[PDB]
Amino acid sequence: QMTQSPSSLSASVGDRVTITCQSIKSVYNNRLGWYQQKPGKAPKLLIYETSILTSGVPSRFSGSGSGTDFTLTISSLQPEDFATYYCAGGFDRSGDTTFGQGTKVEIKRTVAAPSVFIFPPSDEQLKSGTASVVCLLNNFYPREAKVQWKVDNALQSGNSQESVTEQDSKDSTYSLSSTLTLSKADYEKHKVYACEVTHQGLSSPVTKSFNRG
Amino acid sequence: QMTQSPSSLSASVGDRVTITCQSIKSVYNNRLGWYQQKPGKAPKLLIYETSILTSGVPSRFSGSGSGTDFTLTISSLQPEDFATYYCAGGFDRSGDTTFGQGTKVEIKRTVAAPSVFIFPPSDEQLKSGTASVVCLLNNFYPREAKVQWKVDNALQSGNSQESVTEQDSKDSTYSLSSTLTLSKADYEKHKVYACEVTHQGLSSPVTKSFNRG
Amino acid sequence: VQLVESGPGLVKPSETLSLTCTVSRFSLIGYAITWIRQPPGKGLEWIGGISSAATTFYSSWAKSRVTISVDTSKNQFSLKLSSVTAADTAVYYCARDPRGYGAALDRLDLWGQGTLVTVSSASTKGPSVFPLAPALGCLVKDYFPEPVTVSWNSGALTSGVHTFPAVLQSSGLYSLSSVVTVPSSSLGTQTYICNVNHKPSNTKVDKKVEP
Amino acid sequence: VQLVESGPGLVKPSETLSLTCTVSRFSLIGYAITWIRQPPGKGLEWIGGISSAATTFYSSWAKSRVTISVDTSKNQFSLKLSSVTAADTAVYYCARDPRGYGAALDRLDLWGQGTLVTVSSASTKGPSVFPLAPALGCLVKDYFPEPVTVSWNSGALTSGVHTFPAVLQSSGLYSLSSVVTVPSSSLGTQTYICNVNHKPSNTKVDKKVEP
Amino acid sequence: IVGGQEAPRSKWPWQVSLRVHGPYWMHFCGGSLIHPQWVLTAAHCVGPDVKDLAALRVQLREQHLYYQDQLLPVSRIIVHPQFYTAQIGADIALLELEEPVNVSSHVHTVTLPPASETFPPGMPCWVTGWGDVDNDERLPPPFPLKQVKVPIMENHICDAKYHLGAYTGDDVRIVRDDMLCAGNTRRDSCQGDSGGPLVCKVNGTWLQAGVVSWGEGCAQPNRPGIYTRVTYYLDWIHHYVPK
Amino acid sequence: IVGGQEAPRSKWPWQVSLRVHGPYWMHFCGGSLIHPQWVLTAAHCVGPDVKDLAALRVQLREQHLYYQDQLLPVSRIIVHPQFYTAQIGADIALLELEEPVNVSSHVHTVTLPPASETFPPGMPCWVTGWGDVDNDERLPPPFPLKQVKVPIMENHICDAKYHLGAYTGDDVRIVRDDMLCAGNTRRDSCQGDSGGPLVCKVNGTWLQAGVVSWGEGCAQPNRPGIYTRVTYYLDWIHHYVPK
Amino acid sequence: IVGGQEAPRSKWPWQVSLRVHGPYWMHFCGGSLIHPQWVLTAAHCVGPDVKDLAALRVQLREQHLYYQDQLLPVSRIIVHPQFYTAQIGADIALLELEEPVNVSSHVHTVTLPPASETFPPGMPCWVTGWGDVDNDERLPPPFPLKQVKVPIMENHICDAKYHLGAYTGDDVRIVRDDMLCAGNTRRDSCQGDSGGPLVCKVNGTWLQAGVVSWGEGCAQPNRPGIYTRVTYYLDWIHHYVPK
Amino acid sequence: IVGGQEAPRSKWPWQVSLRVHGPYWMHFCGGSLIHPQWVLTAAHCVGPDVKDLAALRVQLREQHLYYQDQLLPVSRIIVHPQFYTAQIGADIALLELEEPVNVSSHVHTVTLPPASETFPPGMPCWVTGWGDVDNDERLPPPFPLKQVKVPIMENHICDAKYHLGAYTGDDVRIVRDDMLCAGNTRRDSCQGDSGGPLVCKVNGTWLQAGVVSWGEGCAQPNRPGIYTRVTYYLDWIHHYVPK
Repeated sequence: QMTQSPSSLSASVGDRVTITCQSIKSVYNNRLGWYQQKPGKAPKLLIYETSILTSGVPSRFSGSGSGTDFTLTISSLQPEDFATYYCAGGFDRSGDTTFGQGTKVEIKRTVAAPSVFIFPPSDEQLKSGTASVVCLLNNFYPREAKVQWKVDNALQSGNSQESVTEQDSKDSTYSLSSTLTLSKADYEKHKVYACEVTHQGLSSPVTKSFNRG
Repeated sequence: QMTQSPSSLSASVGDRVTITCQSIKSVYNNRLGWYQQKPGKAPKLLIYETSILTSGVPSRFSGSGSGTDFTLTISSLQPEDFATYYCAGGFDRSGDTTFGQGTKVEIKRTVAAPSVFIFPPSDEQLKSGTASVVCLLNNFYPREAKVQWKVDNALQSGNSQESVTEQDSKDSTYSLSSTLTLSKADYEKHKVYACEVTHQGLSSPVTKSFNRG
Repeated sequence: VQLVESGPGLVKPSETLSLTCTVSRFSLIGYAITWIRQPPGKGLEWIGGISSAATTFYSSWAKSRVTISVDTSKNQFSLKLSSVTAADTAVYYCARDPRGYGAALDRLDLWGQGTLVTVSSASTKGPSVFPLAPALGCLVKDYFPEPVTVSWNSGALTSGVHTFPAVLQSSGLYSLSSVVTVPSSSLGTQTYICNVNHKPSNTKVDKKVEP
Repeated sequence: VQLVESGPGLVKPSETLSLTCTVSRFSLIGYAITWIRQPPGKGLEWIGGISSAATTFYSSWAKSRVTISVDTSKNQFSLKLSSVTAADTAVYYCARDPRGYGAALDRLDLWGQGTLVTVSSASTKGPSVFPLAPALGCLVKDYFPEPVTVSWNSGALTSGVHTFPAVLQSSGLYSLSSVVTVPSSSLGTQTYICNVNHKPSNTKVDKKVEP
Repeated sequence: IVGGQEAPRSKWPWQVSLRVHGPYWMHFCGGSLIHPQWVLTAAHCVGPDVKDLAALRVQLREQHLYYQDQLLPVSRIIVHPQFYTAQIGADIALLELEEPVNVSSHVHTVTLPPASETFPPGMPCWVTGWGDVDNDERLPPPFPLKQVKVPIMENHICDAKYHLGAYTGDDVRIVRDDMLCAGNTRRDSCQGDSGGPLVCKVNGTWLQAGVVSWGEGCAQPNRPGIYTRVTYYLDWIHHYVPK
Repeated sequence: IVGGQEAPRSKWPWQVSLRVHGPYWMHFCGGSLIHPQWVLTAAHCVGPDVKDLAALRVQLREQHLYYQDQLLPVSRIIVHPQFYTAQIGADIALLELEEPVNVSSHVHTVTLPPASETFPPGMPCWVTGWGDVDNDERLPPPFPLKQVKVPIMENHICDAKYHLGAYTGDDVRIVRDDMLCAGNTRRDSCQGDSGGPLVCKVNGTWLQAGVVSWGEGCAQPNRPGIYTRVTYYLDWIHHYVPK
Repeated sequence: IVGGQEAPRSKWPWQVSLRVHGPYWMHFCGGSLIHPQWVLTAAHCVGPDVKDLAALRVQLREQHLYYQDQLLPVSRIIVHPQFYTAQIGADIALLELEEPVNVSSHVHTVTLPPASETFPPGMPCWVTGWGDVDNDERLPPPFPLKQVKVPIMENHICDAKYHLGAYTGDDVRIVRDDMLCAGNTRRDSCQGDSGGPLVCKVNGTWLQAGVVSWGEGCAQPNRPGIYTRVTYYLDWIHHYVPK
Repeated sequence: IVGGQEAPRSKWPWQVSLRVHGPYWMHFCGGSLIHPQWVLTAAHCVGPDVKDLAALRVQLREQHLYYQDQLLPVSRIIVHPQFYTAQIGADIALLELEEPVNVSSHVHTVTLPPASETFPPGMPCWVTGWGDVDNDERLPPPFPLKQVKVPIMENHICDAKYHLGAYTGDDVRIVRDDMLCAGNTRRDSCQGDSGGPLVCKVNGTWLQAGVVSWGEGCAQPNRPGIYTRVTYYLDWIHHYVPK
């Protein structure tokens, strides 16, 4: 068994971070390594045998440990470096070897105002008999938000789901997708449709709406 | 002698551009080539012997010509591709060989509002007896602008110079530096200082000012 | 030189999953292979491995259910897991240890891309698709299992594209949206084609977007 | 493997400019060298060259004033221009033709970085420097000749830096500004050091910026 | 191996080949399995500089190289601390295998001699390996394990032999007391047999007297091969390989 | 063989290796057993100058070179009278074995195509051999028989391909009508596969379309391998091999 | 050059060496300066595939390679359109130098023979070059220009000679009419002399009869060297080199 | 010599090349003329086994190898009695020339340092030779004498450097007190410079501090070249070379 700490952190560009990894008993002959996992991708090996830097890795990364406790340190974070990180080690040959839980690293940066768009249910949905209006936030920060949905100005609650992109690696801002579930029988009833973001990056609500259909 | 045409152009990202190069007489055995010059840097060779693509060049570039007239074509412009371009060719061995005048290529993009800053004359200028207030525009587009300078709200004209950075290669926007010439004897007279950008990317003037000194 | 996984991606409870891992471009001789698991959102997890000496090793929990095997005649490594259950639904990876230890995790230098394996009572069902009308977008709906993929204009539009995590609708089917942000001047000038395919239902569909 | 130019960078009218070009890392044997000129803002211009066979060639206009020469004992090529005038003020480049033609321009594959040469009656004078107080910046003034250089915190701050074209003050001396854009949270956390040097007056200066 | 036959299939079970990564797992040095988890070999095959264990594998007693390469992985390397070059001394090393091997009908460990053994001349001793057969003649592509019976020569007699035709003063001991000499102008190790075992059949029992260390070429006149005298290092080996 | 796998043991029974005397019976050229007493191969492997038959032996379809050798002796060599260099043409030869071989579970003859066959492009054809894998990369020591599936390219298209990047006028036919082109930048014969058979699976039956003759290197762009078009020489072969 | 002396410094002024880029401007092929701006040489040195002129330089008659290099650049290559391989024919090429050379006390052009010349056997002819001296023996590091006087052999006699010890039917002409034979088991060109001139002293005037083209090794019995018969190609050369 | 320039013609007059018989008098080792009749060089170039003096010649300071050879004959070889291998020590030797040489405008002896010299780090020292330029890169055929300025590193600092990345215990001295370390990852001797002099410009006077002895390759990280510390052996040299 292993414990990795902290379970998550956030830090700015340029900042210097360190990660800890501990065990109830010593590793074997230095057999410990560190992996970086980008979202949606296979993990990448960064460090092996406690401290050997892998080729094709910037010397931002470093690590060391006294057989029982170990550190991974990043000298100066970059927008590239958004990832989960894991220590892994071997306590034996054939025996106990395992990963830790991993640490999720998030870039702290300035607020950024969401760019907002909205979409009606298009033709074939309107032909399908289902209705799903779509409302979109782009490049917002931080991950905090809420959407209000307003149709004929009547408040909508439940009946909706949201999906949040992971952190970007070129600007470090998010996109959020928000959508209603509705029937064709229940859409052509009501005729004015609106979505309205609430965000810490704004001084006020910002509505976007459509009522031509 | 050679003529290169057009002398300049501007085009958007993605757009497909072509450049012409002509001569009063034929080149020799295909001896013509094309160079890209980034600002402030040595030129880079792109094409030689009419059409051979240099290694380490993206296949955006292409060119061909019937011994007397020649074309360079870029399939789809990128923010990288801001540069001047020249054809060069040899009409002889030992004899006439020359460059053309070159073509200056500018990225057409959206407007962007200038981020604005201002600086007083700092201590050692105030100690030097000279005065130079500095006003700054960043990431503005297009290169059109004017600055108004206002000191004790009195209009300033002449007595100032401006310097414009070349086009960026990561966002394709400009920075502009604006500064007065003034004496210490003529500064500590007047006490309220302002600079005020005029820009097509704004609905209005935007003043920034300082009067603590 | 890289690994590729292969397998069904959908199975039913109490069945046995088979997975294969194939060394794309060089002989496996001398290399160990390990099988790694990732339940959704949870951290990684080790199943087992086989040494260069063909000695198999298995996690504590895996021994009762897992078999690992190799076939040099095919340049392949093979995993079988019997009596799968929903809790076994995960991404699976095969990865190489260059030292050839059959049971070590400190130096997994080279990884396959991994695959979703979904444990479900349901059938397959190919997606429906809809445009999102002018930025532009495209929407894919009522699809199962999770690993759909999408790209724009035969994937030539690599840039400005965003795509979201799927969400499980109460209908038991996933849906997804894809979006492109661009100035409206482009609306007169480029095609904006939503190329989609779905291997688990052998399905490929397309729709151009318009206002 | 790359060229380096070297020379004074400042001379006075009717003097003769000497420039040298040095093949940094390999024997010159087999390669031609050409000398290229760029008056400010104007397009490029060819002076002449020397073939791998040591045959010299010169432009139409250069013949009356130019000499090109080579010294294998130093792995060097040398240019001299006599009776310079203000209109000769330019960046100069040496560049290599891999075919070794002494007088062709279609394949100049490898270039030196080039140098300013300024033709002036004035003396040198090192710069003055001032901070620009919180973004942050730094200003360099009353300096001559043009090719000053600047970088931030020993040049470790590669990023967010802008620097401007110089302008000729009526005082006959150039001035320049350098600027860095950053969130104010950094004001408590990093040094912001304006490292400057000026080779033509052997001058190096520094100033940290503060509000 | 200069001279000698192909080895009978059964006869030498402890012989180990060391393989290095490359275009293929090329054999480069010999060794002997002295314990189910430990291989003994010559230091100059793997030291003095540190080698990445990734590049190393061990292969057991196949009959022919490469026909059956069930390559074992190596877990640790140990070199005698005082090694640096074979002509100095201490050319001895241990490899710890990752996985212990079943002792089996075709795989059994050699026995290390007790420390009081001297191996006087005339004993019946053999050396076995896959190294070159003459001086540039690579072993032919069937790659059979060759063997040969050598004579043993006593050290001080051997030291005189090396001084013939050399400028070195005879005051300067060339063959140190931790070394041993064997072989003949007809019969020797050669390149690539380095690290192979030297064995002698005392009381019908095979004892590994030594390890192929170094020599001034193969089969050259008045140039016996030099072997590391294993008995000199027992106290060091049993610091790592319990019995 | 560039690309392709190891060959499944059963799959290619007619493949023959030619061995030359030396430090060992080194493989140097391929061939195919077309009749219980005749081997077909490329002329440039054994001509144009006369070779002493003492220096030549034939090896049948082993799986790995050398591990199982049983070298057959060669009774006579026949080279097409008009051969002189592969680029000219007629790069084809026959060897008459001293002893006929029993047709057997692992040894069966390939079938020669009937003369009216043309082998249009797209047919499923393979080439098999032990030659180098790239451009200087000797086949690794386990020496497995490799195989690869190639495309067939039509002659006049192939002739244009060879003219790219060459000074030769396109009036000058390079690929003569008795030749055939195959392969790809991913997939080709290489050095030491010369004389190997080219086979195509018409109606489930393996026909030997051609013989590995020559090419401007291995896998090079716009350089298909050139093969001797066997159908061009049937009248000559049946002058020696009765059926 | 097999046999023969070093060349007296004055004696051979038109000799040219071709240099290829690499770790140094390595000599690889000979040539002869036939006009102040044109070099004549063997096609197989530079074709049939197109070479980047960047990789090529010409060196005039130094005494010793590399001690005095003043590498001239090459402006254009021309290969006879019908070349493809030396054994076919047309192994002839022209290089146009970028800069014309001053004819000078140590540099003068060779003279091409008039078309009615046949060069019957027995004429006094020499060949000159820096190629190997035997069969793998690189020219020693002082790299002197060697020369040798050869005999000339008449074609049909030469064609018979090549047929000895070969399978090729004697109906098949090996030595084509545009070729010429010379040399002896004591005296021949060798590797790296290719493209060198063959000259004969008719009426005290040196005529270049031929160009070193190809042969089955150096100095081998019944294997004269084959030379391109320059008189066969005059109409083609004067299409490019005015006089 | 890794890095550094060609040597200006005048600058290094005492440099000597040793030539061995073969296909030509090949250069194989360097040396320095310390007295009009004695050459100093590294022992491992000529020992430890006795060489027939027939096979050896000395060449004085030419600018380029071979273009000007006037091979002097060697009358006697002397090797330090305690030499055997460079890593042990005493890698030093003397050659007595048959004929004394006139001291001359281009030929003058180097000066040996007085015994109290230590050569602390930072002194301006150079090494000169014709050895390879990288790791397999033979010196190019114009064979100019190359030179380079090296740093000097103090012994115990150097000994630590060698222990990095090696198994040897740091108790075991690798660099013995009669040795000296110099060079850099940019700047070192290499193969074939062995026996060349190391010189330092104390008080404007060139003193030969050392002799190129051995190293773990050329320019490798943390591997300075090792040089024989000449001051350690003065009492031995003046037993043979009177002044």
